[PDB]
Amino acid sequence: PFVPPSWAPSVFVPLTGLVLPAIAMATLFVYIEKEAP
Amino acid sequence: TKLFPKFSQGLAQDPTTRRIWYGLAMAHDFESHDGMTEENLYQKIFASHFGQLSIIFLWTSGNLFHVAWQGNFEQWVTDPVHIRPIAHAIWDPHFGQPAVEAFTRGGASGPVNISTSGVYQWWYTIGMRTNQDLYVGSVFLALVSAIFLFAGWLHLQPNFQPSLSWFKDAESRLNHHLSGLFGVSSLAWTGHLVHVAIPESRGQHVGWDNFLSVLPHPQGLTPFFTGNWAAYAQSPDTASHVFGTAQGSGQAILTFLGGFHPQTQSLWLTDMAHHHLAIAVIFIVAGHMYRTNFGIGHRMQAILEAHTPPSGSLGAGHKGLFDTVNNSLHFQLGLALASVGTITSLVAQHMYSLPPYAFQAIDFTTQAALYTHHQYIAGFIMCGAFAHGAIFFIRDYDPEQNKGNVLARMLDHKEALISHLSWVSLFLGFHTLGLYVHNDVMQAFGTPEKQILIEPVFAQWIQAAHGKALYGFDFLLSSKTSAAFANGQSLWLPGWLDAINNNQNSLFLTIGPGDFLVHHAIALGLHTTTLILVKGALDARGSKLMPDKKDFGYSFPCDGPGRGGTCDISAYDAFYLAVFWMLNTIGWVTFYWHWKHLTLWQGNVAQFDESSTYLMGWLRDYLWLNSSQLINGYNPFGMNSLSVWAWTFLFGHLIYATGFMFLISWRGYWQELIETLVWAHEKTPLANLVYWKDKPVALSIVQARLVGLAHFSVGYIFTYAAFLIASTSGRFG
Amino acid sequence: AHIVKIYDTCIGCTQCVRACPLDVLEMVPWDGCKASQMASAPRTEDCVGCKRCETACPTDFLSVRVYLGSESTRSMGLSY
Amino acid sequence: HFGQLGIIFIWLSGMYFHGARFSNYEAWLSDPTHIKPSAQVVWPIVGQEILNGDVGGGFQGIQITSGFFQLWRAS
Amino acid sequence: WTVPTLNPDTPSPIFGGSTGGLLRKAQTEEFYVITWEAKKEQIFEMPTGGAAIMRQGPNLLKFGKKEQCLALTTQLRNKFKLTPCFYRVFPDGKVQYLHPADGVYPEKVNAGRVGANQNMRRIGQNVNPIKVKFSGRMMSPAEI
Amino acid sequence: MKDFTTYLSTAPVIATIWFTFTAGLLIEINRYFPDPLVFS
Amino acid sequence: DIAGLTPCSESKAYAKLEKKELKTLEKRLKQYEADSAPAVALKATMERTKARFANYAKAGLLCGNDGLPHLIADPGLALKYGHAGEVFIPTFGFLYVAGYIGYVGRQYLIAVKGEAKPTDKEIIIDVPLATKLAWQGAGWPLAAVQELQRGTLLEKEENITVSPR
Amino acid sequence: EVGPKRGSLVKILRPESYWFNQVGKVVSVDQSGVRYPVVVRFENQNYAGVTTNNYALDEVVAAK
Ligand code: CLA
Ligand code: CLA
Ligand code: CLA
Ligand code: CLA
Ligand code: CLA
Ligand SMILES: CC1=C(/C=C/C(C)=C/C=C/C(C)=C/C=C/C=C(C)/C=C/C=C(C)/C=C/C2=C(C)CCCC2(C)C)C(C)(C)CCC1
Ligand code: SF4
Ligand code: SF4
Repeated sequence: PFVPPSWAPSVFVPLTGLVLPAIAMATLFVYIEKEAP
Repeated sequence: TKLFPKFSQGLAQDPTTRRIWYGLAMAHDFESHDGMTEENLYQKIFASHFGQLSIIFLWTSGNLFHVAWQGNFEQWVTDPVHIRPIAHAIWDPHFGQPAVEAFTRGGASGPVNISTSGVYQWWYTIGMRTNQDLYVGSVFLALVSAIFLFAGWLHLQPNFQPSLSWFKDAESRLNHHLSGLFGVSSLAWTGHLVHVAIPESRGQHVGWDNFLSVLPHPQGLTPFFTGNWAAYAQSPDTASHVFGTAQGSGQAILTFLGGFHPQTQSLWLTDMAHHHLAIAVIFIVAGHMYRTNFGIGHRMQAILEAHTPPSGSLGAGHKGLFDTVNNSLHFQLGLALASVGTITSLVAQHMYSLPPYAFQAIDFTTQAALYTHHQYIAGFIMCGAFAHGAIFFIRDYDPEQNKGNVLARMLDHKEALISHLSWVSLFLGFHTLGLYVHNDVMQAFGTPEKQILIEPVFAQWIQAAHGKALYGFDFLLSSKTSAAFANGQSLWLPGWLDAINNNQNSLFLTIGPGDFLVHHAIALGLHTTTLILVKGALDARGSKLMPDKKDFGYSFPCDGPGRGGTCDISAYDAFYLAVFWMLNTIGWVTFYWHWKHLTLWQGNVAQFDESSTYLMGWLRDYLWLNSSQLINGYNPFGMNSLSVWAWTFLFGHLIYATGFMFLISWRGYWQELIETLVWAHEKTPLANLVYWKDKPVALSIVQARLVGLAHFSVGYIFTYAAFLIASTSGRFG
Repeated sequence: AHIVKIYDTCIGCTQCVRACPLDVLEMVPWDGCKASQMASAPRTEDCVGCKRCETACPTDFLSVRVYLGSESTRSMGLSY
Repeated sequence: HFGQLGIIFIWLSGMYFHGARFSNYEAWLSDPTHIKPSAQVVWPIVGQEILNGDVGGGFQGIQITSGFFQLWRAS
Repeated sequence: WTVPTLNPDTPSPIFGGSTGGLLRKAQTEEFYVITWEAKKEQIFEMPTGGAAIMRQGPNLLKFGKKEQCLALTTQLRNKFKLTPCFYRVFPDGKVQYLHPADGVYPEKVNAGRVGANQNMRRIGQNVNPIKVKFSGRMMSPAEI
Repeated sequence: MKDFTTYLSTAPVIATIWFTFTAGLLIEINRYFPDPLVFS
Repeated sequence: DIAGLTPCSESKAYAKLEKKELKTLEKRLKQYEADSAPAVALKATMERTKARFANYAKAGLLCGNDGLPHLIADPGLALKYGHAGEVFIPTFGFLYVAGYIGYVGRQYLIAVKGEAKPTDKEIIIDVPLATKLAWQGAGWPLAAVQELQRGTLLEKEENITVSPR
Repeated sequence: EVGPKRGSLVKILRPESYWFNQVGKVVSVDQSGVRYPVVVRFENQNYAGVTTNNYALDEVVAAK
């Protein structure tokens, strides 16, 4: 029941190494630059 | 103005890039935030601790999950001697085919990393036998991580926020943590060993499905309630027992054999069961010492107030210290890091010489990594212990409320303390370096018999007191007629003496002149590092060169070029300089541990005995000799499984060298260089259409010291980690 | 903006005012010293934190003190 | 500048003198390809005489890399 | 003495120009103008680099930050014995005058000035940092 | 001559003579008593 | 013997070490003439090597498994078994010289503090005074102790500057 | 008539002074009621190179 599929690394490695960092950097860059009301 | 950081208006109004760097670096200094109150300070810290706890249990869950999913635990348990554990799988699209083949090993489906953390031996010892055992543990700890995270949220809510006085109830917290956190946890761990771990070591499966119908001992609790507690120590595992099987096994659940299991070369499980039962009773008892709502016990303030020597030798004594400790978090954190930092060293010292996990000794790479791992962490924690002691003096120390007590009197004779630490450091350095250089000159001129080799008689005399008969002192446990030898001759000496006199294990290794010199170098490291840290704390509040240093804080750049120059004058800078000496000290310790063990593991201890008395031997026979396989991980002909450590080895040298740039060249040079870059961008067509929102500036004076120290430390760690693992694993693994 | 404070040990030598490269300090009448004048810091918003004033003060310990504080375009000495 | 020139002459004089009195130059001229140039000799104290290596020509001394033997031959 | 009014049409020294001059800051935040009278044409050193010739009579220069204006003022006073004065000019057109704030250079004591940031105590009589803790912001004992 | 002897009394000149003497004594002792390791 | 060590005179490894060093010297010898300058120097070295190994054995040192002398530092073990000359006796030899140097320097420093310009007496040494103090330092342990008992060795706590605390 | 005599030696008691617990020579004592009338000179300079400083009446005591 626990064993993940044999293709899990193919999806999660690019996802956590290329995709989430891109969204995280965009989120952080916008946040720090945001001006107070 | 900018939103980030929300906790400091001074930073948010800064138009330069310093706002970004400083916002990150002051996030967790809650005392410096805008609008902070004492009560809000404690509630934030309480919430932060729940977050740390959740990360720890999630990190542990990830290790359990990946070993079960991608490791070879079930195969390793069958033949732990001749199988390398697997940490996790590799999916790197940058790999070439030779790399994919090189890292395929251990019968795995594809490329994998070999584990060095020893979790296999630990988990196997405590009763884990199958991948499903690890899967259930992983889900359980992921759930525990979630619960702590929820509790962190819960106790921030309006009706669940503890008051300020709740965090300052010292007597009640000590009673619970000693009896419940320590005592009951150790009692519960005894339950696991008696019910699960020990039976699994004797070939009997015990799980949640059948543990209520399995008797840990043939006589169930009759000896316990009748006082005949000796019945639990009868028929222990014999010397022929094969771990994990019922052949040669016994029945006892509590013993004091005192030695090593002959097959696994690790501590007996029945001794570790009786160990944890013993301290649990002591800790539960010790947790009934302090006052609470029931009218009995001590109040810690009364104890401190009493202990004033009648002769006035310690002045006011310990009067006023309860408020000094109970009101300052930096004082409490300094005591916590100092205590935990020392215990981390103790863990490293005792785990390599009294290996508690089955088949841990034969895994040389694991033993090397575990000792180095915890000694470097202990070193960092000790530096932090003194840093927060220095922060206490600046921020929390109140001279009026500590008038004449022990703490105040430490500042009275701080010059005497620092002067004597200075003398000891100079004495050890002069004579330790001098003897090494003398021995080097003798070796260079071809007269090895002219060198100064001092026998460690004092340390060899201690080993005699413990039963090591090699030196012929015939002292205490080394003499068969002493009362000490006789009394323990029926409980643990037969096992202890057998192990200490076995020269193939690391229990009280034989020492000689080579160990004399290295130990005195270690003392130099401890004393000098203490000197730097102690000066940084005692001089934190002021000095002749800066009488009012307290008014500037713990960390400031300098007081300018006046009065001769004041670079690195803050207490923050004393810690910064002390980190270098800490790395140097722990480096000497870990080189000494590693080289003395490599020669033992190869059987040629004579190399260390002969080559360790001069510094060319270390450079030649340890660093240069053992780098041969590391730097051949990849070469113009191909690569092998060590190419990752070869790559990481150079990776460390690069980060280390990059740190020199931030430490040698200082800000003024770089700020003027950045000003031409600002000019160039504005005048460049097609690029001045784009523009920045934060004005570029050079790193600050203080920032570059931290950034330089971070690169220095990281390169330090990664270089030796790659060499330590590669030299040990390739040689034997 | 940095913080600059003048303490009552000032002897009115005027050296701090001459040293300052941003005209942050000035001398004002006083009755607490022989010179009958004291240093003043009316324009600290222009202070950059060089501490040339502290280098120039003869009194021991200093009578003028600079505490580096919040940064800005003026205090960071930027021309861009 | 005269002081700097005077110092160089002492230094140059020492190099020529040590070639005359503490060198194997004459032996080197006969067998240049097998004899190692040497123009410094150490005293036998505290066991430092091991630095007087076997350089050829029945001579013991420190091998020099300053190229003075080649310069002298050319002149 | 009355506050001088800046004359934007004042002639400027004979200077070829350099790359060390004003940047985009002058167009968005502020810049500084220094003016003085010259007895005779003479060569002086620009704080931005290079040499310029001052015309006889009024002269005017524009600089990127205050320290540059007061650096030129020191040169003109010490060597050429002149009496320059400079302003702060904002992009909206407002002009702020300073140095000399009251017409007399700050080194010379003048009646009418009000002491600022003066503590009637010594450095050694400040309170301990613990007594100014949790005051809403990082505060030194000297501030209170 | 008074000034010249004053020059010889300067710190660098004294140290050179003193250490030249001190070194010479140690060198000469080891020339006549080579390889001392134990008082004996 | 002590700590498992054995006398170097009875040590097999110690004897073998001497042969190795002499063999190395002999190998270089046979490439020279009988009485040439290099040969004489090599023979002199061999004589010192033989003398050195005889002296250390005659001194009754202890050799380890490495076959190299080891020194005994505990005063009780040294005096018990006649190893006082390794560390114990040289300990009091050094302290006498170290105290001599330090005491002489302290006497000179006190002497010039009374002069009008002490600083000029430190860069420019008063050689006549220094030689006078150099000879009187031979009795420093006696003079040092008497100062301690009379209470003039240490300054008063009230006459020493210290930082704020 | 106020303060120690000119040329006499006094011991400094200002903890923040470079010459705390040290002896200096009194140069002059102001009689105008200023905050720090006593002027003291020292034979050893402080970190800034100064050898003179002003002290209040209660910050200086006679040698011993
Ligand atoms: C975990 C992080 C990570 C991952 C998963 C990758 C993955 C990859 N890198 Mg690496 N790389 C990384 C980090 C990473 N890199 C970092 C940190 C650096 C800097 C040190 C580099 C520097 C680097 C270089 C310099 C190069 C690579 C290249 C590659 C490729 C090698 C395999 C190949 O033959 O691709 C072949 C690739 C393809 C057949 C195409 C794959 C898909 C493309 C790239 C994107 C498609 C997008 C799609 C059409 C639209 C958007 C979809 C999206 C919204 C879901 C592969 C795509 C090589 C390459 O080919 O890059 C292009 C290459 O030259 N990387
Ligand atoms: C029985 C009741 C009880 C219990 C179980 C706890 C438990 C805890 N409290 Mg405490 N607490 C209590 C009552 C209790 N408290 C009461 C009554 C009060 C009010 C007065 C408080 C007030 C309080 C505060 C204010 C805080 C805590 C915190 C904590 C946590 C400390 C961190 C931790 O996990 O250390 C675990 C420590 C150990 C298991 C022992 C460590 C020392 C041993 C000797 C190390 C070596 C052991 C062994 C060899 C290691 C094996 C390792 C393995 C890999 C093989 C912990 C969960 C802190 C926290 O984190 O809160 C979230 C915190 O901030 N408590
Ligand atoms: C449990 C222990 C503990 C706790 C609760 C704290 C808490 C605190 N410490 Mg203390 N400290 C500790 C341990 C602890 N410390 C230790 C072990 C040390 C010794 C190393 C120190 C040394 C220390 C100093 C010197 C200072 C503090 C300060 C602080 C305060 C601010 C922290 C901050 O803003 O960080 C912000 C965090 C950062 C800027 C980044 C931290 C990470 C560093 C730079 C290393 C990063 C390495 C990186 C991950 C490697 C990447 C590798 C690559 C290959 C990928 C805060 C109250 C500061 C303070 O204000 O005190 C009053 C302060 O001056 N601490
Ligand atoms: C190999 C590098 C090295 C060395 C040898 C030293 C040596 C020393 N450091 Mg330093 N240090 C280093 C690196 C080093 N440090 C680094 C990288 C840092 C980080 C910035 C520091 C930061 C630091 C601090 C913060 C402190 C020290 C201190 C010390 C002293 C410790 C006590 C001691 O050993 O006394 C014995 C002395 C020595 C071993 C020094 C070398 C002596 C030589 C061999 C004498 C040769 C004389 C001979 C006649 C030849 C002269 C020739 C010449 C005339 C041409 C000592 C002077 C502490 C100190 O000063 O304590 C009093 C101290 O507080 N160090
Ligand atoms: C630096 C500390 C130190 C240490 C760890 C030792 C260690 C040792 N000494 Mg040594 N000793 C030292 C300093 C030290 N000594 C000093 C400074 C002196 C005075 C100069 C002596 C004088 C001395 C004598 C006279 C004797 C020893 C002996 C011993 C051994 C056993 C007794 C002992 O001292 O127990 C541990 C040490 C201490 C607690 C420190 C104080 C030790 C005192 C001074 C001597 C105790 C002697 C003891 C009563 C002898 C009883 C008979 C014995 C066979 C059991 C042991 C190897 C004995 C020996 O040779 O045994 C084989 C012996 O007879 N020592
Ligand atoms: C500066 C400061 C600080 C800090 C501090 C520190 C950081 C410290 C540390 C410290 C340390 C880190 C210490 C340690 C110690 C230890 C000890 C003291 C030990 C002991 C031991 C013993 C006593 C033992 C004994 C024995 C033996 C040897 C054998 C057998 C068994 C027995 C047990 C008998 C604080 C926070 C307070 C605050 C204020 C300031
Ligand atoms: S602060 Fe110092 S330099 Fe300025 S007037 Fe006062 S005494 Fe003179
Ligand atoms: S720190 Fe610099 S700018 Fe500020 S008052 Fe002092 S001299 Fe003037």
